[PDB]
Formats: sequence, structure tokens, C-alpha cells
Amino acid sequence: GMTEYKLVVVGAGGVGKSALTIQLIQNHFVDEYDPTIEDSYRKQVVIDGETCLLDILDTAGQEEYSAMRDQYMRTGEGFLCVFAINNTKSFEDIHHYREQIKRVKDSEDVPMVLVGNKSDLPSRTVDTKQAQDLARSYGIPFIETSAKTRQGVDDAFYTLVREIRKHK
Ligand SMILES: C[C@H]1CNCCN1c1nccc(-c2noc3c2CCC[C@@]32CCCc3sc(N)c(C#N)c32)n1
Ligand SMILES: Nc1nc2c(ncn2[C@@H]2O[C@H](COP(=O)(O)OP(=O)(O)O)[C@@H](O)[C@H]2O)c(=O)[nH]1
Ligand SMILES: [Mg+2]
Repeated sequence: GMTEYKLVVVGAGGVGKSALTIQLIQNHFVDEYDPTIEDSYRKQVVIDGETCLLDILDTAGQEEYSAMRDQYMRTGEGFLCVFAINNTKSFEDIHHYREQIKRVKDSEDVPMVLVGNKSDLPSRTVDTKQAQDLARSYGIPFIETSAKTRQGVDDAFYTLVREIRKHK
């Protein structure tokens, strides 16, 4: 049967979670997507010769630490932790998302990728070295993406699938 992988995209508002997801789903850049919409989207893809079904939850909205939201996030098999390379605050929020994932999955070993998005923009405030070093601190891959140009988009999502496969 076709394996389904449940991927969750997290990160500060405005980093490009929706734009990255919609680039994977539609193969089109969106400059506008209601910031409040949290939804899931599926796509069949071939990864390492295997056709698999990705189910991508594009998160949104305010923090909610209910038992119900925790149980829902625990359905995620792997997480993309996204910041924007021109927004320091988004990078400094990554530890919060990482800690919430560790908490809800009750594991220090959750499939995860650190994603530095908006790599097409000239306004960089987060050095690549600092981001690489954070991914090294976590023991996870780091991928530089642009939802606008498609830079890194398959690399980010496919790497996460490969991390889930290895965790199994
Ligand atoms: C960086 C902080 C603190 N400073 C203010 C902004 N902020 C902020 N804003 C908005 C949202 C989130 C946030 N935090 O965790 C989460 C989010 C949204 C995605 C879901 C997730 C991560 C995956 C595991 C769990 S489990 C659970 N119940 C969650 C929730 N909700 C989460 N943090
Ligand atoms: N240039 C550029 N803009 C981007 C990129 N990704 C997202 N954006 C823009 O950043 C803003 C927020 O993107 P959005 O996907 O709504 O972020 P979300 O709140 O994380 O879902 C929008 O205007 C997007 O067009 C990217 O890689 N490059
Ligand atoms: Mg969004």
C-alpha cells in the first residue's frame, strides 16, 4: 500500500508556512494566503522511487495548549520548523516550537528539519552559519528555501519524509 506521511509545518506568523506548502501542492508561489487559515493538504509524490502520500498540516493562529490541540499535534510524524532569514525574531522563536514538539511527542528524537525561508530576499539578518549551528545543536538537517523560486522546497519536505522513514 501507499504510505502516508503526516508532516506539520510550524513557525512564526509570516515566515512562509503557507507559501511553502502551496508551492509543494500547487507548484505556484502565493504572495497572499489568509494568515488565519490552518488546514491540511495532501499530495502524492515519488521519493526515492516510492510513491507516497504526503499529508501536510499548515499551522496557523494563536498558541493553544489544550489537551485536544496537543493530541492533534501528536498525530504529526515529522515537523518543519520554519523561520525567515530576514526576521531575527522568527529564528529566536524556533526553540519554542522545538520544545513544544519534544513535549507533545514526549521524545528527544522527533523527525524534524530546520527551514530558513525567504532565501531569495536581500534583507538577511540571520547568518547561515548561525542557522546551520542551531540545526547541529538539535541534530537535524537545515535546508535553505524560497517559496518564491522553489529553492529547497522538495529538499525540505523530502528530507523530512526520509527522517520519518529512518525513525520507523
Ligand atoms: C513562539 C510562541 C511564544 N511567543 C508568542 C508566539 N508564539 C506562538 N505563536 C503562535 C503559535 C505558537 C505555537 N507554539 O507551539 C505550537 C504553536 C503553533 C503550532 C503548533 C505548536 C507546535 C507543534 C507542537 C504543539 S503542541 C500545541 N498545543 C501547540 C500549539 N498551539 C503546538 N507559538
Ligand atoms: N520573497 C518571499 N516572500 C515569501 C516567501 N515565503 C513567503 N513569502 C511572503 O511572506 C508573507 C507571509 O507568507 P505566508 O505564507 O502567509 O506565511 P505564514 O503566516 O507562515 O503562513 C507573504 O506575503 C508571502 O508572499 C519566500 O520564500 N520569499
Ligand atoms: Mg499561513
